Amino acid sequence: ELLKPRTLADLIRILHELFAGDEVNVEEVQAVLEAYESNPAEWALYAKFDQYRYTRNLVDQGNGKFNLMILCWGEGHGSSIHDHTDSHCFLKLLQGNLKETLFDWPDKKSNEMIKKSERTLRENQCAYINDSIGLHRVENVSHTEPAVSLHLYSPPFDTCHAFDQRTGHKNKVTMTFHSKFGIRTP
Ligand SMILES: [Fe+2]
Repeated sequence: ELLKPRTLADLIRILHELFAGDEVNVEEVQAVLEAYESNPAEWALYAKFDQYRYTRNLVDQGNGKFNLMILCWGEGHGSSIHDHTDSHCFLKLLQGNLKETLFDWPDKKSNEMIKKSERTLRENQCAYINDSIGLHRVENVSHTEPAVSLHLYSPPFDTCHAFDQRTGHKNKVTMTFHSKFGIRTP
Protein backbone atom coordinates (compact mmCIF):
# COMPACT_ATOMS: atom_id res chain seq x y z
CA GLU A 1 0.00 0.00 0.00
CA LEU A 2 1.67 3.16 -1.31
CA LEU A 3 0.70 6.29 0.55
CA LYS A 4 1.81 9.84 -0.15
CA PRO A 5 4.99 10.70 1.76
CA ARG A 6 4.17 13.63 4.04
CA THR A 7 7.76 14.71 4.44
CA LEU A 8 11.26 13.70 3.45
CA ALA A 9 11.62 11.72 6.66
CA ASP A 10 8.32 9.95 5.86
CA LEU A 11 9.56 9.20 2.34
CA ILE A 12 12.71 7.67 3.77
CA ARG A 13 10.63 5.50 6.09
CA ILE A 14 8.53 4.38 3.14
CA LEU A 15 11.63 3.64 1.08
CA HIS A 16 12.92 1.34 3.82
CA GLU A 17 9.66 -0.60 3.51
CA LEU A 18 9.82 -0.75 -0.29
CA PHE A 19 13.40 -2.01 -0.20
CA ALA A 20 12.85 -4.45 2.67
CA GLY A 21 12.93 -7.38 0.24
CA ASP A 22 15.24 -8.58 -2.53
CA GLU A 23 13.57 -7.08 -5.55
CA VAL A 24 12.55 -3.57 -6.52
CA ASN A 25 9.20 -2.55 -7.84
CA VAL A 26 10.39 0.35 -10.00
CA GLU A 27 7.02 1.84 -10.82
CA GLU A 28 6.02 1.91 -7.16
CA VAL A 29 9.32 3.46 -6.06
CA GLN A 30 9.08 6.02 -8.82
CA ALA A 31 5.47 6.78 -7.89
CA VAL A 32 6.33 7.34 -4.22
CA LEU A 33 9.29 9.56 -5.11
CA GLU A 34 7.12 11.57 -7.42
CA ALA A 35 4.42 11.93 -4.76
CA TYR A 36 6.72 13.52 -2.22
CA GLU A 37 6.26 17.25 -2.62
CA SER A 38 9.66 18.83 -2.32
CA ASN A 39 9.83 20.98 0.77
CA PRO A 40 13.11 22.88 0.81
CA ALA A 41 13.18 23.26 4.61
CA GLU A 42 13.31 19.49 4.95
CA TRP A 43 16.37 19.04 2.78
CA ALA A 44 18.24 22.33 3.29
CA LEU A 45 20.71 20.47 5.53
CA TYR A 46 21.81 18.35 2.60
CA ALA A 47 21.82 20.98 -0.12
CA LYS A 48 25.47 21.90 0.05
CA PHE A 49 26.69 23.50 -3.15
CA ASP A 50 30.20 23.88 -4.55
CA GLN A 51 30.95 26.76 -6.87
CA TYR A 52 32.73 24.72 -9.52
CA ARG A 53 30.83 21.48 -9.87
CA TYR A 54 27.85 19.50 -8.67
CA THR A 55 28.00 17.88 -5.27
CA ARG A 56 26.71 14.60 -3.96
CA ASN A 57 25.29 14.67 -0.44
CA LEU A 58 24.38 11.42 1.25
CA VAL A 59 21.03 11.51 3.01
CA ASP A 60 20.35 7.88 3.93
CA GLN A 61 22.27 4.63 3.53
CA GLY A 62 19.09 2.66 3.47
CA ASN A 63 19.20 -0.84 4.76
CA GLY A 64 22.38 -1.13 2.76
CA LYS A 65 19.91 -1.83 -0.04
CA PHE A 66 20.14 1.68 -1.41
CA ASN A 67 21.90 5.03 -1.23
CA LEU A 68 19.65 8.10 -1.06
CA MET A 69 21.48 11.31 -1.80
CA ILE A 70 20.92 14.87 -2.85
CA LEU A 71 22.83 16.38 -5.73
CA CYS A 72 23.28 20.12 -5.95
CA TRP A 73 23.85 21.61 -9.36
CA GLY A 74 25.05 25.15 -9.76
CA GLU A 75 24.11 27.00 -12.89
CA GLY A 76 25.67 25.24 -15.84
CA HIS A 77 26.86 22.26 -13.79
CA GLY A 78 26.47 18.84 -15.33
CA SER A 79 27.61 15.26 -15.17
CA SER A 80 29.59 13.01 -17.41
CA ILE A 81 27.89 10.56 -19.67
CA HIS A 82 27.72 7.66 -17.32
CA ASP A 83 26.31 4.27 -16.51
CA HIS A 84 24.86 3.05 -13.22
CA THR A 85 26.85 -0.05 -12.40
CA ASP A 86 24.06 -2.59 -12.66
CA SER A 87 21.88 -0.57 -10.28
CA HIS A 88 18.49 1.03 -10.34
CA CYS A 89 18.75 4.79 -10.40
CA PHE A 90 15.89 7.13 -9.61
CA LEU A 91 16.26 10.88 -9.91
CA LYS A 92 13.67 13.24 -8.51
CA LEU A 93 13.89 16.99 -8.94
CA LEU A 94 13.62 18.92 -5.68
CA GLN A 95 14.37 22.37 -7.13
CA GLY A 96 14.91 23.70 -10.62
CA ASN A 97 15.19 21.72 -13.83
CA LEU A 98 17.68 19.31 -15.30
CA LYS A 99 18.29 18.22 -18.87
CA GLU A 100 18.72 14.46 -19.21
CA THR A 101 20.34 13.26 -22.38
CA LEU A 102 20.13 9.54 -23.24
CA PHE A 103 22.87 7.66 -25.05
CA ASP A 104 23.15 4.10 -26.26
CA TRP A 105 25.94 1.87 -25.10
CA PRO A 106 28.77 2.41 -27.56
CA ASP A 107 30.11 -0.15 -29.98
CA LYS A 108 33.80 -1.05 -29.68
CA LYS A 109 34.67 1.15 -32.68
CA SER A 110 35.76 4.65 -31.69
CA ASN A 111 32.80 6.76 -32.75
CA GLU A 112 30.95 9.88 -31.75
CA MET A 113 28.33 9.01 -29.14
CA ILE A 114 25.20 10.53 -30.65
CA LYS A 115 22.38 11.44 -28.30
CA LYS A 116 19.32 9.31 -28.76
CA SER A 117 16.98 11.66 -26.95
CA GLU A 118 16.80 14.40 -24.38
CA ARG A 119 14.25 15.69 -21.99
CA THR A 120 13.72 18.28 -19.38
CA LEU A 121 13.10 17.03 -15.89
CA ARG A 122 10.97 19.48 -13.97
CA GLU A 123 10.43 20.17 -10.26
CA ASN A 124 9.04 17.11 -8.46
CA GLN A 125 9.23 14.85 -11.51
CA CYS A 126 11.00 11.51 -10.95
CA ALA A 127 13.04 9.90 -13.72
CA TYR A 128 14.42 6.39 -13.78
CA ILE A 129 17.38 4.83 -15.51
CA ASN A 130 19.30 1.60 -15.52
CA ASP A 131 21.98 0.13 -17.78
CA SER A 132 19.39 -1.65 -19.94
CA ILE A 133 17.77 1.68 -20.82
CA GLY A 134 21.10 3.23 -21.69
CA LEU A 135 23.60 5.81 -20.44
CA HIS A 136 22.84 9.41 -19.60
CA ARG A 137 24.19 12.79 -18.91
CA VAL A 138 22.37 15.11 -16.53
CA GLU A 139 22.93 18.86 -16.70
CA ASN A 140 21.64 22.00 -15.15
CA VAL A 141 21.54 24.20 -18.24
CA SER A 142 20.04 27.11 -16.37
CA HIS A 143 22.00 30.37 -16.30
CA THR A 144 20.12 31.69 -13.27
CA GLU A 145 18.71 28.82 -11.17
CA PRO A 146 20.53 26.19 -9.16
CA ALA A 147 18.99 22.74 -9.26
CA VAL A 148 18.69 20.11 -6.55
CA SER A 149 17.84 16.51 -7.11
CA LEU A 150 17.18 13.50 -4.97
CA HIS A 151 18.78 10.31 -6.19
CA LEU A 152 18.16 6.74 -5.09
CA TYR A 153 20.48 4.00 -6.24
CA SER A 154 19.92 0.34 -5.54
CA PRO A 155 22.08 -1.47 -4.82
CA PRO A 156 24.43 1.26 -3.67
CA PHE A 157 27.46 1.74 -5.87
CA ASP A 158 30.49 3.94 -5.47
CA THR A 159 32.01 3.57 -8.92
CA CYS A 160 30.74 4.01 -12.40
CA HIS A 161 32.06 4.70 -15.85
CA ALA A 162 32.34 8.01 -17.56
CA PHE A 163 32.15 7.92 -21.34
CA ASP A 164 33.98 10.17 -23.76
CA GLN A 165 31.33 11.53 -26.09
CA ARG A 166 33.81 11.80 -29.00
CA THR A 167 34.80 8.12 -28.96
CA GLY A 168 32.58 6.10 -26.65
CA HIS A 169 35.68 5.20 -24.67
CA LYS A 170 35.05 4.73 -20.97
CA ASN A 171 36.96 5.23 -17.75
CA LYS A 172 36.14 4.16 -14.26
CA VAL A 173 35.43 6.90 -11.78
CA THR A 174 35.07 6.64 -8.03
CA MET A 175 32.31 8.79 -6.70
CA THR A 176 32.88 10.78 -3.58
CA PHE A 177 30.43 12.33 -1.15
CA HIS A 178 30.62 16.04 -0.49
CA SER A 179 28.72 15.44 2.70
CA LYS A 180 27.03 12.66 4.64
CA PHE A 181 24.04 13.15 6.91
CA GLY A 182 24.46 16.90 6.70
CA ILE A 183 28.15 16.78 7.65
CA ARG A 184 30.72 18.04 5.16
CA THR A 185 33.19 15.23 4.47
CA PRO A 186 36.25 16.74 2.79
FE1 LIG B 1 23.01 8.91 -13.60
